[PDB]
Amino acid sequence: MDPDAIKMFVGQIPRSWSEKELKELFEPYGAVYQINVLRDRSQNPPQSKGCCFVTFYTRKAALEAQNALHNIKTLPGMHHPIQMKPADSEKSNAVEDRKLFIGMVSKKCNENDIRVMFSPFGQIEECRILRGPDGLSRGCAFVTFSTRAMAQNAIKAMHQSQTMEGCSSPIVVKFAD
DNA sequence: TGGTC
Ligand SMILES: [Mg+2]
Repeated sequence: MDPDAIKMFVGQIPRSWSEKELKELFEPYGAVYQINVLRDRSQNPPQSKGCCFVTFYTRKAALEAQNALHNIKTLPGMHHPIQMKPADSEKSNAVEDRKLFIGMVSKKCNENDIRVMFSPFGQIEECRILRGPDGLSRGCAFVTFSTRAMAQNAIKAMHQSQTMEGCSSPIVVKFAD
């Protein structure tokens, strides 16, 4: 398979189908490397959970199949069309693993001051000062970078690097809970 | 109030 191939998750497959029927469904869109039905072994006999993974050899074939099938094609006996999307095992750079909690921020700071402070470390895609139900700043912020490496460099360079106005302790910079 | 969506 190509180094950029995508394993795809496919839902709304008839439980009666196996890899044999799925091979006939998918191969017209491109060469298929692997098909695996997700199975339930909780009792005897085991059964299909009604979904599968398909890995095309090429990324282009995976994307064309997804474009052609997802919410388009209804398989026999089904009441809803195929759902098709990249498999969760393909996720690599999750937002939660590149989001920082910034603590001990001056209650005066706004999202723009934080961006100015953390911009040197990479592309910021989200920045929020945290506010309670009264609307008052809670003295902390969330900063999401585009990659985890950016977030880690910000931690090493900024954690306890200074104490802001009105704060009892130096700024805290850590991966968010 | 050292406060994590
Ligand atoms: Mg408090």
